Amino acid sequence: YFQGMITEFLLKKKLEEHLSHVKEENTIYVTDLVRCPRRVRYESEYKELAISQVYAPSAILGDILHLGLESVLKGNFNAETEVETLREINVGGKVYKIKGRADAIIRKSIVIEIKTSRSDKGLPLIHHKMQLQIYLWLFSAEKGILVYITPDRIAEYEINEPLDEATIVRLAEDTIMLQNSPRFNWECKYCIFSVICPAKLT
Amino acid sequence: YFQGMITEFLLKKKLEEHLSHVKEENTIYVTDLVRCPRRVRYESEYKELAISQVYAPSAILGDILHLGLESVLKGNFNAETEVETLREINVGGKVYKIKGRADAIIRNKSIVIEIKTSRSDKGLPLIHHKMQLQIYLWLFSAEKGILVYITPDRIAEYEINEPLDEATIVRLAEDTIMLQNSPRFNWECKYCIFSVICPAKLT
Amino acid sequence: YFQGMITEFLLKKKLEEHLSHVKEENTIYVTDLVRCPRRVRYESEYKELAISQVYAPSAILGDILHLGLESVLKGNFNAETEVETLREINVGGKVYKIKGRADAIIRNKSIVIEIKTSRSDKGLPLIHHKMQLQIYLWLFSAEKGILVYITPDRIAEYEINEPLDEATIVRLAEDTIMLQNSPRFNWECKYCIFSVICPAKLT
Amino acid sequence: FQGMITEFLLKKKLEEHLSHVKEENTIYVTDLVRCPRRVRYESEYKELAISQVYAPSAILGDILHLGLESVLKGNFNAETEVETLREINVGGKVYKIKGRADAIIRNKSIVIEIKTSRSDKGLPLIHHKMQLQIYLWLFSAEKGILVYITPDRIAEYEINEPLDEATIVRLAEDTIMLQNSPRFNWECKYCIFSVICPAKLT
Amino acid sequence: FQGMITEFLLKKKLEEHLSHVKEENTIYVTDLVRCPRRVRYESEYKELAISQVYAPSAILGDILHLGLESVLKGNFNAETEVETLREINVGGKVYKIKGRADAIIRNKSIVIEIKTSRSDKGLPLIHHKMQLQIYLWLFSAEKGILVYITPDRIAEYEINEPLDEATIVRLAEDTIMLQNSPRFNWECKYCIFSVICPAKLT
Amino acid sequence: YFQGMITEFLLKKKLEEHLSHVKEENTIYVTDLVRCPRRVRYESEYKELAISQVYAPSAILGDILHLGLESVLKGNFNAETEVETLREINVGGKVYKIKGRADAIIRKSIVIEIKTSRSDKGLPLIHHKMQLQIYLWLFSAEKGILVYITPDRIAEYEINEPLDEATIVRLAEDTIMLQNSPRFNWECKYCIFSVICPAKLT
Amino acid sequence: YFQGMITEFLLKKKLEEHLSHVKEENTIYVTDLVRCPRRVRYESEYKELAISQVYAPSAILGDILHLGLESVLKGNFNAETEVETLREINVGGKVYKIKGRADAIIRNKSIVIEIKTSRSDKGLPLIHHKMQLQIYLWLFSAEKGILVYITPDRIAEYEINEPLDEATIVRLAEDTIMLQNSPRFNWECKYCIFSVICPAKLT
Amino acid sequence: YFQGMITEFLLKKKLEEHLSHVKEENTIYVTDLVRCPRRVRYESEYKELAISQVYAPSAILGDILHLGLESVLKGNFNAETEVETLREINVGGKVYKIKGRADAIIRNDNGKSIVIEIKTSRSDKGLPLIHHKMQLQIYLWLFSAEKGILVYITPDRIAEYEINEPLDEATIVRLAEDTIMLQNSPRFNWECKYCIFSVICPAKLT
Amino acid sequence: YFQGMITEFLLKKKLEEHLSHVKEENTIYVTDLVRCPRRVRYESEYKELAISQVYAPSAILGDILHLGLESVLKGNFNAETEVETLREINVGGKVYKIKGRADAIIRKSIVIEIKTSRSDKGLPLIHHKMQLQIYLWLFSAEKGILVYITPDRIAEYEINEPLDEATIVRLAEDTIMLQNSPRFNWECKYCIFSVICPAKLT
Amino acid sequence: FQGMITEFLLKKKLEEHLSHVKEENTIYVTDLVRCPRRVRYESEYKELAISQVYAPSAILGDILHLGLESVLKGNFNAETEVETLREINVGGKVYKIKGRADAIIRNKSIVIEIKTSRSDKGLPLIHHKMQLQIYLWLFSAEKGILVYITPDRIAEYEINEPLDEATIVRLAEDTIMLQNSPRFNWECKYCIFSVICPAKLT
Ligand code: SF4
Ligand code: SF4
Ligand SMILES: [Mn+2]
Ligand SMILES: [Mn+2]
Ligand SMILES: [Mn+2]
Ligand SMILES: [Mn+2]
Ligand SMILES: [Mn+2]
Repeated sequence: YFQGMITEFLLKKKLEEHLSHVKEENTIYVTDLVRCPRRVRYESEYKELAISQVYAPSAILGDILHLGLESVLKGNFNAETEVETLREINVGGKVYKIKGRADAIIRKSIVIEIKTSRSDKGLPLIHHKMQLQIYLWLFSAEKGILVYITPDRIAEYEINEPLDEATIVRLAEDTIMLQNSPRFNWECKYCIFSVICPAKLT
Repeated sequence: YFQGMITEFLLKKKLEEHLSHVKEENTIYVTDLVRCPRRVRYESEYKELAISQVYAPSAILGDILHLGLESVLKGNFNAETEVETLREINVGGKVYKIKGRADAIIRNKSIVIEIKTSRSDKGLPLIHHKMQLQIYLWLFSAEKGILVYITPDRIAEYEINEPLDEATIVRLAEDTIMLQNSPRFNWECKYCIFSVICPAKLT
Repeated sequence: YFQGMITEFLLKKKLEEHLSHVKEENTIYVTDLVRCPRRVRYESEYKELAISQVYAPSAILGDILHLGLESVLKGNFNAETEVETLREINVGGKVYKIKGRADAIIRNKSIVIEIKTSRSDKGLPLIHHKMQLQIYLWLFSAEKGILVYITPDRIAEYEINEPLDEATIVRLAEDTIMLQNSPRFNWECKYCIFSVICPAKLT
Repeated sequence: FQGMITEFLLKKKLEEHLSHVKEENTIYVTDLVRCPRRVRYESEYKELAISQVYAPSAILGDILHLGLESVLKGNFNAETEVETLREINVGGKVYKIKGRADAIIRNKSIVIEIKTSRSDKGLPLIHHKMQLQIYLWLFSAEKGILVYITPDRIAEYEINEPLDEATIVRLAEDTIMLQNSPRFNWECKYCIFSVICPAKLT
Repeated sequence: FQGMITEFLLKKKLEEHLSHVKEENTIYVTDLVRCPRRVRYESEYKELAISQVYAPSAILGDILHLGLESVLKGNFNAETEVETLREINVGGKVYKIKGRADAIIRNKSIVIEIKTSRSDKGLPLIHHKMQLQIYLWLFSAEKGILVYITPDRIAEYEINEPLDEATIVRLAEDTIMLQNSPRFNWECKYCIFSVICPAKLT
Repeated sequence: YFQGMITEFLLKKKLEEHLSHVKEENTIYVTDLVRCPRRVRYESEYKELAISQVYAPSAILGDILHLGLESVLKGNFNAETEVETLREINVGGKVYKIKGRADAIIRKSIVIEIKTSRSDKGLPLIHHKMQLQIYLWLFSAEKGILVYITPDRIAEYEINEPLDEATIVRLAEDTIMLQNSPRFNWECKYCIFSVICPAKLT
Repeated sequence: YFQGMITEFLLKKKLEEHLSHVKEENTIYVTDLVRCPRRVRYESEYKELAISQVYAPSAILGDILHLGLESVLKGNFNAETEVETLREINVGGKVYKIKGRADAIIRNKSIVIEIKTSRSDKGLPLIHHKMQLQIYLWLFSAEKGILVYITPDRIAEYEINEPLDEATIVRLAEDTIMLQNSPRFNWECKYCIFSVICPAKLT
Repeated sequence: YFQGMITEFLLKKKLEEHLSHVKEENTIYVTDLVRCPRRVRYESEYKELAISQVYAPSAILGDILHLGLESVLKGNFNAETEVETLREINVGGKVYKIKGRADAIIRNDNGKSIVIEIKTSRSDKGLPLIHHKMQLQIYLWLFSAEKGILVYITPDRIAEYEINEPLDEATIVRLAEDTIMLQNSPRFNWECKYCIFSVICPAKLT
Repeated sequence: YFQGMITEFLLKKKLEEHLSHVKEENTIYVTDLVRCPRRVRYESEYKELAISQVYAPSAILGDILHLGLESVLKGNFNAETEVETLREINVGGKVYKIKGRADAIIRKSIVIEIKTSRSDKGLPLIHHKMQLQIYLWLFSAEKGILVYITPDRIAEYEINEPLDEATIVRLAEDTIMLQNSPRFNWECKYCIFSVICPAKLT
Repeated sequence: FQGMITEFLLKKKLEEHLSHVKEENTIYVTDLVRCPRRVRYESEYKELAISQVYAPSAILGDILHLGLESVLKGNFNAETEVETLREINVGGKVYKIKGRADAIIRNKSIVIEIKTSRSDKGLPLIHHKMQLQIYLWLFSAEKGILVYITPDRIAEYEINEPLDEATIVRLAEDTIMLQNSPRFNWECKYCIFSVICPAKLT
């Protein structure tokens, strides 16, 4: 192929996967709760532009790697991979659904979140920890492992404290009400919506 | 858990896999033909030091990506993966076995696929990776080859369809056996675990 | 307003003008002719990714300038703006159409006006801009063109009068068709949105 | 010699300068957020002030206002380049606070100011905000929009609170009374009067 | 407002600039050692050209000649500010090469040029020498004295060979046909026409 | 000889020396009490990786220096070299042996600890001092000497106060229960387990 | 012709002007209340060395520019130039005279003009300059003063209208006489010609 | 012990060793042949200053390493250590005794003598250094040995080189002539920087 | 001449003068009082290494200067040069004699200390000030002059307050008990015993 | 006020300098090795040249020849400050090449020249060497010693080849005609007459 046969295939499967998930009206993904609110909303308001995230090479790397590593978790830890669930909360009155997909779960029960930075500075990153903390709440699990596979180091962290629904709720209204953007100062640097976004840190 | 439940396991398996590859006396790996001769012989003389390679996180990351990208190939292109073959050559007046292991092979005619990962997409494709693949095309008598890099800055795929001819494999082999030009590439010494005892280290 | 009443509308109108470029087969636009062949092909093959060029602020800005300076050229030089034509050439065996849209043509005798913005006034006139206009001379059978730069550090105008010969246009069209000379200019890969998947990317 | 297109742009731009001739007691809204000494110098050294006509970023900004303004007319039902004025007492004397709004949309009303900047640092710039808050008073609008078209980014801000009449008076006091020059530390770097000005920041 | 002294110096400087009336067919000596495109801009965009009047290094230079010229008149018995023109033939058409010498001494005469620079680097600079050598042929003089007063050093050079009338032709030609612009590669950096000039070195 | 006749021998004797020291379950080395508790536990959980330490050239230099300076001591100060001893302590009500080996002991006894660094910066280093102070406790010796042989300086320090047994017990607790890792901020930088350790300083 | 016709003369006349003034006993000049006390004493003790100040091209440029600007001041403002005067002050129960020479004075009441020339327009107006003029306002009992700079980057005029109070002048005078706090300004030693023998040089 | 017990003893023993070796008017050490001639003569003419080189901590470090590594060599390889020997050379019809002391010798390893020279430095840059190899090659002539090993123990690297060609006698005579006639000083460019005689030497590179 | 006729003689002469300083028993020079006490002690325990100081070229230059300048002080100020004297003090129970040698003295009495340096920075240097304040006490002089001949500056300083015994005694204390080592933090950088000294500052 | 010793030294240097009147057809040897214009300037601008007297470099250099020269009279039985002249023939006229040797040793005769410098870089400097080569001719001596006393090193050089008469005359030729200024490119950087000289290098 002019792109290359393997390249063409991975890009084609990754686009179909990205197109796969239409988000319901009142559903908030776990991953959205720990990202910039404007970014989340842009993903919904500017889907055509949002599609370019499919062609991010570190994303493709990360997916192949979750696939690699998830195989071994199935076959030695008897784990469930890519496990979805919902759980409701009420926000300013309205009922919102919080939707998450865990990289792996083990059945007490263990949630496993796999990450791959290109750098091992500062591990574990607060936003990766929060995410996992929220999945603990989501799946009502007692134990969490956050495991980083980076070129400079492999490191694994036990995270066992779930986030309190009270803060989950307040992370939620911050997402719905676009209250504080960006969520972390580093987000704008890599954000594809910074070309049009008024809130962009400069 | 001291090291971690997950990483304890990956380390255990990777140590196991490393110890499982025993090399015969007159056998040269394809990967040996495109790297420093002294390094190849140190890996045979100082195996207890060579074990330290098992723990290089880039190798662990690299092994997990092969496992992922290999399962996608097996699933959607009807590829065999981790395929071994041997082939004999005469070097000097003596028979050696060249052994290789393809990351994946596809039966259309056959296509040898070599997966590569790195932190950098600089200089792609690297000459020593292309040689590796060109040698596998002779080893497997295969018609076509794909070298595909998965790196954080770029996914890049190259088509290598020309095999190295046997006389040049023989000459690569001669270097290997007789320690002729060490290192093979000037960048190697910097990452070599043997540089600390090696007189030919570039400085 | 989430994005903002005015910006919402500009991005909406620019998305639609983008999506309305139904590309007919055997048709090569002048602006494709002077860019990297693989990039043109990437644009036809990964349209979902290519749409992201819609949101380039330099393109929105450049368009607005074009509109700005275009209203003036209509009402004072009596020119036609956004003027589409096409012309057939014989490339190898096959017959291809070269299509173009001049920014402005004043008639008197014809003059083709190409307007450019840029962040920098360094190196004016740029050789790809020049080439593009020299191709528009041939395409509209004009004998005079003007390249005008509106930059923050300078306003500069250039009289470009020699059209490109058909043989050079043909030689360029080959490269587009058979993916040769990628990239055309070494600076291109730096700003190419396909650099993340292209194996020919300069590094 | 100079070039057909640009010889025209410069001619046409000189005439638009030479046409507006500021009466004795007129202050432009743009003068209230500039350096008072610079305002005064433009009045006192009009042969030198002419040199501003040929700033290439002014020509660019003017071409952009044109293109964009014609889009505001065509699709938003807006009036472009809307002149108005308002008189005020600054210590017994009557001053004309004159202003030209880039565009207005009357249905009950919205002032839009368009800006072109070489970069997107610091958006919205406070002098630009203030200028817009002056126009809301000037044109008695309840709403304004500040829109930036820069090579790095497009962004848009909703400014809804007009400046107090008193504050505008104080601004005019500082303007005629030459009180705090420059108004901002970046001004002198670009000012054509720095070669004769004693207040120049070094 | 500007201050009592500077007002006067500038009004007088301005008025001396608007006085210089350039006849159709006349090229200045100083124009022969400058960028052909630059002297043309000066007649085509006079309103912009007026900003040179406010170049502080020019004011300072003037003030210098003023101070120095009592010395020249009293003790050297020279005429200062000596205007003259001469006729050359270029392209069959015939031109007036006109010049103003800082100071002349008739005895066998010696023309003298005075320069200020912030810097004594490279003295004498080649376009100053070239200038003196055109005043030598203009005034048909046998001796020239170029003298620099810089803050780093005072320096004086004897230029006693004039340019050949033949040479002067190629340079008046350059100036009319706008051939080699800019004449010296350092000109564009300081040129007030660089903002609209397509030949600007960049 | 591929490696070299002399080097092959040194690396064979180092490796066999390193393989000879197997640790019993309730035994802590004196060197362990002044190092990172995690690193200590890595050296016993990842013995195959730990073996790479045998090939650190600075260790080989160090050992040969010890051997040389050990021989001088023996033949002119009637010292015993490489003296091992063992003393028992109570931790969490359990019995551990602290085991150590002094480079040399003289005659009233003096424990000598020899160090070689490639730099004389900051001597004596706190962790080297503690080691020695522990050997005083261990050998119930009354004097300690810490001598550094570096390429920039020879420096000798008299250290005669032992660490009390309670400090030793505290150090042993940290070691058993991985309390504070790394013990010293500079450790991670040179630790062969950094590549798999979650506590690595970054 | 060795040195040059013009410069030879300029140097000759500058030298004479230097030797033309000899300082009175119990007299302090204003120019000296604003300079380092040791330097002022050095100028009496080491007149042969002090004479090198004559050849300082900055001073030459400086004198010429005072001449030209003065010429304009006296034929258009009807200014008096180089106006000498004195006042008496008590210091140490002893009587001293402060003397000075205003560059120009102009009427309306009197305006003291001080002219300055500097290489750079940095930090205008420099505090010591301002100080000099304030002392002249007290000396001439003038109520209004103009400091005017002619630099290559900029022309800048300042109205200074407060005179220094008499106590302060006395203090400046005490320092001058008792050599108390030298240098007066930290930047002085860098240019002082006596830095080579001065114990107090800042270093 | 104000200086310290161990330090005091090493310094005392090293000054003794240095002072034990008085050099005769017609001998040339091997070590001299690969050094600056002016410096070698300075070591005879300014012996009081020369003595400061005793207190160079790299040299004390260096000698302890030789001691310790040498003791390995006497055990497992049956080497002699610090082996002194002498060989004569003609230079302008004057006869000269070239004298050297090899760090270790293996007299008979399968019908071969091996001279071993041990070296230490703080960096492994550029190994092996040409003046080290020359020194080993002169010993090879001195002992008439067939094999040479130059081994570097450095903090970055251990590295061993097999050097088997001895310098011709003519080359050694050329080295000797320069030593005697003070011909080309310094011998190597990096010398003066470390040379304790640079403070009085006119040939010092700047 | 291998070394050279003149330098040979100079070094010969310098070595002789260095060697001819027989150090009496309970004796501390003034020049030792102002330096690190360990350095003083090293100079007494390692005579052979201290001899290298004889070949410091700045000390040779130093001595040639003192000679030349001292010839002027006899000649035109009728002063005694290289004047020697001592004076007992009492240190905590014992009796030591402080001994000094002043560069020049003029008889009331003026002690002159002459100093060179390649740099005039920070003059006068406190340790030179201290040396001379001690001379005034040793010689019962009332006035002192410190004169620096340096390539950038000649500078002379009047020092008229001598140190009292209490402080001199306290300085001798340090010299005896090896306290306050080094006295000044720049000393180790130049000290030839830093190669063996444990208190070297690093 | 300036200091007792300092005053005397500067007072004496001044007198010394002021003594030396150069007669009409004379050229010092030290003038043959210098810029011709500087030698000329020292004649035509005497007042300025007196500033050379206050060079601290030179005062140090003087005090230094005094010390060393008193060793030279007293151990090598030499003549310090030996003055002589020799007539040469240039352009028909007869000139007196005077010179003063720092010292001479009379056995068969040796000229000694002492130099000071704050740097030992590049010894021996070519122009110090020429100076001694001309002195060998002047005194017709067979041997010469150039000796430097710098603070980094003492270094002695033996110079025996006396300079040619023909090229001595070619030097005087340029001294007279101002043929090549400066002689050496480093000269202008320390020249007191660079402030008024048109030859100065920049
Ligand atoms: S050097 Fe500094 S202190 Fe000494 S006189 Fe000149 S200015 Fe005053
Ligand atoms: S090193 Fe520092 S401390 Fe040790 S002696 Fe020399 S100076 Fe005193
Ligand atoms: Mn994950
Ligand atoms: Mn265009
Ligand atoms: Mn030890
Ligand atoms: Mn003035
Ligand atoms: Mn002294």
